[PDB]
Amino acid sequence: AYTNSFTRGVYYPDKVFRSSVLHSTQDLFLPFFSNVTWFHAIDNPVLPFNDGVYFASTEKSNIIRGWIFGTTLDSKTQSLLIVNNATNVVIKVCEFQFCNDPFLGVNCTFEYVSFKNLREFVFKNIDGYFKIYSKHTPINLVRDLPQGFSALEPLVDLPIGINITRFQTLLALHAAYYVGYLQPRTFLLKYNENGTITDAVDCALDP
Amino acid sequence: LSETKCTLKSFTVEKGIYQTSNFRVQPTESIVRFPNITNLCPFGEVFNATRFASVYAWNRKRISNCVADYSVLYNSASFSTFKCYGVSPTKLNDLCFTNVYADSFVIRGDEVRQIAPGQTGKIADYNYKLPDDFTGCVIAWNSNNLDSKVGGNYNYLFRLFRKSNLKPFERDISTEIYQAGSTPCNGVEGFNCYFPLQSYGFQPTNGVGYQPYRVVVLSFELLHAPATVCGPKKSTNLVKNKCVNFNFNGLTGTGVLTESNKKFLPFQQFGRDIADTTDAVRDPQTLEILDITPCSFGGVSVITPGTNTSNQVAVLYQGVNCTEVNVFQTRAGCLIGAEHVNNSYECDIPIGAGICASYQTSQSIIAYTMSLGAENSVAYSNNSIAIPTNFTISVTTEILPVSMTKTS
Amino acid sequence: SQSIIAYTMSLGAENSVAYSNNSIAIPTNFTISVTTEILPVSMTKTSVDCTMYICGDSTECSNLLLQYGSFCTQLNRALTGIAVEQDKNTQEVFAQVKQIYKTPPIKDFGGFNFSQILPDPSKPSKRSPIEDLLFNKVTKFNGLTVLPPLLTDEMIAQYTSALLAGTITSGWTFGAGPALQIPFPMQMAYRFNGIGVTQNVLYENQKLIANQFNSAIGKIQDSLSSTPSALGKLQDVVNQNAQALNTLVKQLSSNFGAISSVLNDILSRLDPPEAEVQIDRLITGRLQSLQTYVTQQLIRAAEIRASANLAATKMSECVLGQSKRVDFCGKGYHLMSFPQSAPHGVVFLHVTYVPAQEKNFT
Amino acid sequence: ILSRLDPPEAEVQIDRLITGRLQSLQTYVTQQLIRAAEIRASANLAATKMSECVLGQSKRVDFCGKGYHLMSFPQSAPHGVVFLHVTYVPAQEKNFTTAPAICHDGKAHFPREGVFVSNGTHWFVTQRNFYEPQIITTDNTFVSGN
Amino acid sequence: VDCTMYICGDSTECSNLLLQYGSFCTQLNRALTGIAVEQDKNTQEVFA
Repeated sequence: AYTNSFTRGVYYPDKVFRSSVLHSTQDLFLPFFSNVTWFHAIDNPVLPFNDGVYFASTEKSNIIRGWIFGTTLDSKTQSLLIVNNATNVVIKVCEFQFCNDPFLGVNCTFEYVSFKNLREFVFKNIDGYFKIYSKHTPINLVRDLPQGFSALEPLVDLPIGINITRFQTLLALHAAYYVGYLQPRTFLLKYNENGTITDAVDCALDP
Repeated sequence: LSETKCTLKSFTVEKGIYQTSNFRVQPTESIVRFPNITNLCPFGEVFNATRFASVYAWNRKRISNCVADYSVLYNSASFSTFKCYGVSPTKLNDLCFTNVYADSFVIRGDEVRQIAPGQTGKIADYNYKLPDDFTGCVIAWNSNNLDSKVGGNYNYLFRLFRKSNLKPFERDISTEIYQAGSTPCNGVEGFNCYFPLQSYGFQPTNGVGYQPYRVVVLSFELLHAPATVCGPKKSTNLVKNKCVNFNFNGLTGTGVLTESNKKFLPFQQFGRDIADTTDAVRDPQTLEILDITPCSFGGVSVITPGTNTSNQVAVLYQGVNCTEVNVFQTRAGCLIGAEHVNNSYECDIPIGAGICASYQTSQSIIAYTMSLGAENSVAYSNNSIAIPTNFTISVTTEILPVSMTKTS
Repeated sequence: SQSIIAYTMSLGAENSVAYSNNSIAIPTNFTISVTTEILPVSMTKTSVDCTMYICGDSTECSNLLLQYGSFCTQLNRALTGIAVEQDKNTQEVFAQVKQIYKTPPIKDFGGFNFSQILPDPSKPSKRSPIEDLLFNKVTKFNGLTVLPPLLTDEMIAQYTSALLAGTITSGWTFGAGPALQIPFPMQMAYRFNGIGVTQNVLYENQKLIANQFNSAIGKIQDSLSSTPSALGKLQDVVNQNAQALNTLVKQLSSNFGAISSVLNDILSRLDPPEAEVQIDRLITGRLQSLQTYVTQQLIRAAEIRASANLAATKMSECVLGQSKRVDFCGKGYHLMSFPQSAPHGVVFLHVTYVPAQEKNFT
Repeated sequence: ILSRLDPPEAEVQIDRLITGRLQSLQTYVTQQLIRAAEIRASANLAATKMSECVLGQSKRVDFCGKGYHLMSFPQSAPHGVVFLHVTYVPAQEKNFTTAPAICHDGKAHFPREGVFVSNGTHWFVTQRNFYEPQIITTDNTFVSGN
Repeated sequence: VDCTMYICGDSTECSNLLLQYGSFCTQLNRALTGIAVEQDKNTQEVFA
């Protein structure tokens, strides 16, 4: 009922260069080489966020173009819609009380400024600044994730303040995203000679 | 010579070598060389907005590329409190810091001093994914005449007392509830059901903390290998190969900035070494990486014979290159006041690295190399043997301690 | 199919001896063997500045630190004592010879080949091939300093070579008086007579003895080259001091009563006379961390002194002469001894005599 | 700490002094412990030396002085002891040709104790620490082998 | 002897407050185990 992500879910907690050294730290993490959530909702569940959520979308032809992260829809606080044109970020909500989920006819869609392709994301928000992580690797097994090792890095720290718990996304006019709740754990990391993470070890897995 | 006399608390110094003090290369100047973003906008238009777009539809804007007479506001030096414990005092004042946030509220004037986590309301209970990310020493202030009006802004709220436990700084816009209830009154009264409304009173005689403000927005990042963002100041030209006090990206120190070779990935904030000290910093204008090397220092040792007959002395510097301060250079350090000869004797006064000095004839201290002793060889052959014929007697002497005194 | 299993101790094999009132055994053949042991001799030397390490070069720190006393001043003397003691031991152990001797050009020693042990003039460092293997197998500034030793491996090798040349040429005579030459087989006959065997036996088996000795000399080098785990006694001494220094350095990054550690954020943004109860507790805590390290160094040096004394006695007794003490200069009966230098240590080579075969008699 | 200032402000001050005066004792006692610890080993060495070099004669090389040991005498001193060693040393040497063994009548001979030394015209047998020539004779030699 | 439980008596507050000092009790345990190991070395070496 619970697979392993194997070596998935490793990101730089802070960012200070090191070389040919071994470092350890404690922070919120998805547990390593453990009872990872093979989502036994049986693969596309919808769940709240709590303290942390890991994300990994299985999208290849951009069947779903725009992620929507609503939280409560209480008409009061906000719902930030960030769709990126690789140059800009939309800061808008589509909230003046029009419908929220549109459909493909073959609910406002305006824009503003700010498996050979694996898009993986970690959505962590730090006292206003939202840490957004990304990567791009190819795979061959069409069914599930591989056992390989990779490193994940963040992109931006945009400072406004907004939470994201209970959301669902779709397109506009004209997946097995494993919700891995972040948990506090102590980890050891391995740095190569070039300042690139190459290995990691969980401490509480086994003696 | 007189320093040794002071250090020995005596008027007669015997033959030998002694240590007096530690010589430190004096820091010459101080340099502040920060990277250039050519703009310092977000202090006047950001901190005090005029119109406040609804938080529910927040419209960010990259407020930058402007210059004004901002020095008027912050030219004052009335910053008093620095109380945030643990850290030792030396070198904060030149930090370019990252994170700042607060709230602006009509807090129920009965509670002025309870701005703390653990409350309800659209801003207090549920807005944001907030960890336990506390880095910095708190900032707060008041402003009445320039911006606000007496009476308050009815937007956001904090508290300390509700019907049950409030939802403590899971300030997470979701409507999750921390449940501490047993039975519902369903909005109607009866047996053991308090009145949900209460009379606190809109009075001017209560606390003043029912008054309006607004808080700030600032964008700064933490990153790994060369970016080009943090510096506000008119920066001097960087002085290479000089032991000066520096100031880069927030942290100061004294040393020499040199050329590096570490190939990198362009998302920097700061670089550090193995021993928790800073290894290398990054170019202010360009994408280059600069190193940091601490300035020199070392102890001072005095070499001299006894003062019974001679007054001349000499000085030794340990572990310092000679060019950085008669002069002679040795692997043990820099030697001053000695003469180098082409001869070998046995040791008189030890120095180090197989070098010994002595007072010899006109008379001065001279340094020479080790000499183990005389050489000998014996004619060996397959049919030779030596035999003694006469003998002698000799007597020696040895000394050994046995005990000492007893006290209580 | 392998797994971890537990078992009960066994003290070894069993043996039985045939005893009677009129029986006796006696050996007939013999053999030669060579052993090896390693000892440490000295220890690294360091120094530390007290005031700069504690205060971090703050006048507002120094002007109140002096209120306390001269404890760090006497700590300097405490360290200086060990600094001198190291060189005392190093000089004393190797300074037992007064004059330098050298090998005759021609190596005619009755079939005994000493190539593996004699120095090689061809190499830039005039060392034996065994010494080369020994060298190969053996592998910030916050007021801490490292001082170079007075003596160097260059003259250490000279002392060892002089010792070997003197003994191989004059036996034990030079250990008490002037050097007297003597043929090598004659000296070996003296040793054999001293062990309690008539000297004609040596004359009747010289060819076999030389072959056995040469074979053992070749064998030992390969054994040492193959087995790398014999130098742990030298390794751990360095490792412990290295680890202790990093522990001391890292102790600077500690909170020590107040809520954090680092050394930057009380003076420049605060009104001046505001942080007594913090800086005083911090300086007291930081100072307290020093005497522990000092005590550890004192204890370790005290043990090292005893080790050095034992090594000096062993060399002075086994090398310069022949020992009658059992199991002192190696297992079995003792004949020869050859020393070799090593980084912060010394290696001895023993030569032993062992009976081989048996036979029953009445 | 005796006669000069009020309790409710001085009790929070005297404690600092009393706690500052104690580590000064602690360090002193540790120092004395270490010094006594090494003095004990020195004393044991001295006792062993006296036992093996005074009451008898020692064969260990370079133990009771330099050279061949003969006798010893002790002397007392404040907080210590002093030894007087007596030694024996040779001082004059010569040398001639030698030989390991002698053949006569087809039978080999070996010296019972000593060496064979020739002056160039005659052969003599002598001990190994003092020179005096003896006539080679069968009472000081034994025969073995061919 | 265990440093943490002996000092704090199994209190979370004491435990987290203790971290503002360092890890000296770790090297205390290291020294204790070091002497404990050497005891067995002596006992084996005398009779072996």
